[PDB]
Amino acid sequence: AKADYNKRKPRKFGKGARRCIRCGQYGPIIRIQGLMLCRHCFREVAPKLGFRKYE
Amino acid sequence: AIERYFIREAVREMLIDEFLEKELRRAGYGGLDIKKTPLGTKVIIFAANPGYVIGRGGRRIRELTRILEKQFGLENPQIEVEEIKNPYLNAKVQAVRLAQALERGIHFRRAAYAALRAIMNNGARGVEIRLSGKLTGERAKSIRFYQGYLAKVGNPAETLVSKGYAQALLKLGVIGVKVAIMPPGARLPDEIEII
Amino acid sequence: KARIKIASTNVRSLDEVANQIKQIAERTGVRMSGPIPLPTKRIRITTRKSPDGEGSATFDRWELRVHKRLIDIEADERAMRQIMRIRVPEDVTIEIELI
Amino acid sequence: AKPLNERFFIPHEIKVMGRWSTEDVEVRDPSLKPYINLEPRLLPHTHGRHAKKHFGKANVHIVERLINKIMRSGGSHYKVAGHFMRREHRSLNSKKVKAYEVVKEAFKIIEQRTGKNPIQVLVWAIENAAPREDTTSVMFGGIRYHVAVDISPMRRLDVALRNIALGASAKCYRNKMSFAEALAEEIILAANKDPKSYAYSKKLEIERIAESSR
Amino acid sequence: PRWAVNRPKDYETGRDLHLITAKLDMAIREDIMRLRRIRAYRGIRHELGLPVRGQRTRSNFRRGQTVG
Amino acid sequence: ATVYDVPGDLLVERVAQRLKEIPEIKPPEWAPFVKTGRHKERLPEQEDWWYYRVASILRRVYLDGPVGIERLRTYYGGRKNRGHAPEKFYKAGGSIIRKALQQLEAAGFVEKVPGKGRVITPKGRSFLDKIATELKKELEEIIPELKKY
Amino acid sequence: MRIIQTTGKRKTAIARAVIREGKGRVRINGKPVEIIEPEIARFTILEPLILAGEEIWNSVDIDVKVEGGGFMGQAEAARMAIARALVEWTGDMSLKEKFMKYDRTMLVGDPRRTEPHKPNRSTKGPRAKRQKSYR
Amino acid sequence: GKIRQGFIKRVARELVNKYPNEFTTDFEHNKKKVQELTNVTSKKIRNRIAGYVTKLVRMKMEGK
RNA sequence: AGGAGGUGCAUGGCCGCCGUCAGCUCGUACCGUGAGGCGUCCACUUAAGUGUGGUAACGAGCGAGACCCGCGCCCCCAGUUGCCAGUCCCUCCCGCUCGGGAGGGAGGCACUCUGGGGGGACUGCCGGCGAUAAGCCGGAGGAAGGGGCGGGCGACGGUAGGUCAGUAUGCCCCGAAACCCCCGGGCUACACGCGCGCUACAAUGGGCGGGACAAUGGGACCCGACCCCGAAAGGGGAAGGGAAUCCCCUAAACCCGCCCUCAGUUCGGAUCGCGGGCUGCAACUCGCCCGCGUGAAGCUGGAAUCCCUAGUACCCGCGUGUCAUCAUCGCGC
Ligand SMILES: [Zn+2]
Repeated sequence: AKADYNKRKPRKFGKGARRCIRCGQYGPIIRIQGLMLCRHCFREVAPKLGFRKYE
Repeated sequence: AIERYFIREAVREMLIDEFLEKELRRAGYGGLDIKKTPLGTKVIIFAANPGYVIGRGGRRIRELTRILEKQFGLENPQIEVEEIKNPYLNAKVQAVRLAQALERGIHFRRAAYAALRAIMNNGARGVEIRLSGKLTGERAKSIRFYQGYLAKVGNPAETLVSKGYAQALLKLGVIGVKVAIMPPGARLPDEIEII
Repeated sequence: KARIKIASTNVRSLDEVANQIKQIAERTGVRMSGPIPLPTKRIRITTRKSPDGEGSATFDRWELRVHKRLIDIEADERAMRQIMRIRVPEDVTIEIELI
Repeated sequence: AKPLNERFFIPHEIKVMGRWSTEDVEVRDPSLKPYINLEPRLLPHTHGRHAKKHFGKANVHIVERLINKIMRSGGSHYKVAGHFMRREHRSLNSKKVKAYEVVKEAFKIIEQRTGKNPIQVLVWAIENAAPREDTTSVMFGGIRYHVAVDISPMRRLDVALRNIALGASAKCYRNKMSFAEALAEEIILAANKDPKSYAYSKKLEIERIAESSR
Repeated sequence: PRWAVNRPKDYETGRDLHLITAKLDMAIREDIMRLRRIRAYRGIRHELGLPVRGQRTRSNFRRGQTVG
Repeated sequence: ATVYDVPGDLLVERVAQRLKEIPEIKPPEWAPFVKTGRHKERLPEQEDWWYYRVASILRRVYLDGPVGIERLRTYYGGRKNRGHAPEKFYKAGGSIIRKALQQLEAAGFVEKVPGKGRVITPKGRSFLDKIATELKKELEEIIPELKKY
Repeated sequence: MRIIQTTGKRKTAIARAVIREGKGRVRINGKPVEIIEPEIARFTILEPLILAGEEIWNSVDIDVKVEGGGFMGQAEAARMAIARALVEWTGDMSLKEKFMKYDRTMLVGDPRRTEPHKPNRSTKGPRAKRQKSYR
Repeated sequence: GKIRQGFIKRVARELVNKYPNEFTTDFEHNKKKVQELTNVTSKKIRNRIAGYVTKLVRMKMEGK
């Protein structure tokens, strides 16, 4: 019965150092401008964030 | 850079909107507006039921102020609540209300027709309501009820038409509700009149 | 002299602030440099549409445009007092520098 | 190597490459005469601008057409002289300066060897390498039939130029002979009607097949 | 220069030596034999004839003929 | 005349030939055993490539001055053969450029501008311009069109 | 003195030309046109002057500054700028007609620009695509 | 294909019926009059309406 | 509670395909006992159910078009962090300076450029065809002639197509285990078959020295000029830059001079040996870089098969996404 265990070691780099602020996923995190969002979540919140589709 | 500030503000606002949408579902949440003041910030919440938002004695509103200050990093926030400009034109509010009715237990066809006729009567160019899920059996289906004039493809469709989506959780699964409303006074590029 | 850097998302609010500054300088009686439009910043992010890997790969190019204007105004008590009294809408960020 | 007066050649008259004039060049084929452009032109480089217009190649100088035909690899989906010539990273594809230099050196070699105008020799080679008849399939009833057909001057010129370029590529492929020397030899042989020329051999083969079909 | 020789640091002597022909083959064979004798992973790979520098063997390095 | 009035390669080779008389310009002790960049495959085949490189660096300082070691390195770099990997651009070495610039400064042709790089002294400008004038005078007979320049 | 400025654009290359009375000195980026390499680019730059004539060439001075593009785009832009400057300086409608008949692009710019790339092997080009497998 | 749009045709016909003497065979004048008389906000649509108005005026003149 | 445990044959959302295909429906009337039919058919035309005319149909809705972003030409406004053509001052160099060139200053915005608002192109006019209509072909003028060019926007429905392993979610299941954390290993194995590519089988070249010309984007535990130390990798100090101010950033293909001269070679660069570095807590499984050394198939490819119509294809490099380090990859230039 120790609380020293069941805790996650701090990590300053790697896939486990970044999680989506909406999901917690460890995969395709977008850090282009500090967004820290999944490629799935960005597709959903781009209109809310103000991004549009001029091209 | 300078765009980092815009990105951070947009992300914070989107997080605030999502959390408020989750928390105040029964209050007919219709959005929020955030204004910056030299002493802090003011958040105005659009709601059709201020009673639930403020609560009895303001416990909910003080808790919301505390959580907005502490978890969202907003500095000195003050919260105000005010009415929806048009609940029958706000697509998100209508979708949430239809999902709540489905959860309550009204028949899907009756509830959809009631919402359609209410929105039609309260003034609109066109309405479309799509219900998708395990309706009438274990095999999923999608049913659409439409009235009036609506646009689906193009810039006028993306701009004028207001869309909303809701999820109704029954005892058998989730049902998706999509509501698209064309507000009155919207003029298509085709519509040209002689002076 | 004072340098005003105004950056926003919508050119209409940018132009409203710029016109406010131009009218305020015209009534104020100072030598003001015209609004210099700096190059627009276009943040472009290309993302895969599908959440899975099946099917033909398709991408969408989300874009966010930030417009910037620069104004130079000669220093004056009532001038830059009225300048600090600008309405400064929400979607516009304004920076003041003294040189 | 090259003389300085040639490395820094400065033309003063409107003539092909600043060295040769087309005033005395004569085309005695009425079919190909209107489609061989010999207007006074100094630099044979129009940067395209003729593919958009139908029949637009009739206003392009013959030297530029030869340069464009030379600017290639030699063979990708067909075999010339029984071999593929797939040169990917070491081809003249999209190297107009290299094609221009090769054509200029070939013209100089042709002039030195013949004593006549290199453009005149090229015109003679094109005339002697342009086929006059071909064969094609026509579907009448419910089945096809191979019949002999005439060839438009446009296609005649195109085939002649392509055959000359292919013959030059084959002669220069994997031998001590250079591309310019191979092109000059091919042009001279085609002008002199010698069967060793790839263009003339192909013209004879096509005409014989058309005669057999008709 | 000391950085242009064949053996910039000899295993035994520690001097900078340049070897040609029979000496070079003998030195390379001795290094491989030392790896095999100490039973290193590189020695195992040298013995088996498989690539030694951590390459992927699923789709390439196919020396044998088709089977099945 | 001026450096702008003559072709680059002829002027570079003439300046390299002239530079052999300057005692300051001396090849380093490691010159015979080094390559002129990581992207290069074989040693130089001139046995006097040091003077050519010094002349090229001097002309570059004359033209694009002030210039620095890193910018000269990215100028002198080039494409590399990476085996099965696709070709890629790489920068050149720094020791050769630094030694050449130091030798030029010792000879008095260039001088350091702090925080900006190295510029050409009036002596170096005259040294380049005299050779350029001689080259243009030689070229005038072959190309009469250069007389008006 | 009478100084006339003209501009030429080809692809991403922009050339600004200044023409004035002189002794036939034409310089591109401070370098005499006679020592311009390669020969194809030198001919591209020199064609309008040859068309204009020896006397007009020798009784005028042109200075051209070109930025952007490649060695051929810069040559085309310089050629267009020089042609426009010559026409404006001479005011010769016959010369303008000769230029138009010889090459329309000398007086009228080239609208052609690179087409943006599209997915399915974007790095290769707008229309180039990955090879199909079918099995 | 350059097929005139139905609403363009309808607007042009209504304009030519309501103001018969305000439109001539001159495209520039017709375009100016169309811009002044109707609330079209797109230059391309205004030009198309003006062109069809000019065509209809020419047909009315020659007697179709 | 928790579950990246089963179920995508229970679902929501999103995505691929039919398909940017031209289709999918409604009000009333009319036909047929009825399922259904008409309109939505016929002739011509269009990329289009896009239009003209006839008609037991008359009128509509969603699609298409319209619409939105960018490119090419011109005009007005604006002149800094952007630009330097004319005028003035200073310094330096050349053929000794008649003349020419370079840099720094004041100064200007004239040109380029940046970003706001407008103009222009609409089958507008001429000839012909079609029927005089819809429309089509050619030509004049024009920066741009016929959807101006390239994109975004994917209809009613289906495909029990893929996704519960991105989030949400019903049932079932584990529930002290299938839940949570840590050390080590594996996803990187290797007789073989296959798909996408990179490198080449050389002279339309290989090596050496020299000479030129870009754009898109990114930069705070970050990009880093500049100086010094090293043969290279790399190491030490450090100006400026939250960016039209500083940096990544003096690309390659291309051109000139020399060597090689048709050869498994001065082609080709896998495969190994020794040594030197970078990142990281850790580099053997299982990272990347440089120096010397060795130098395997490969000398043009059967049947078969893929992409592309204008700045397109081919060839040549660069930026960014992933990233402490790693790009033969995706997206762009
Ligand atoms: Zn997420």
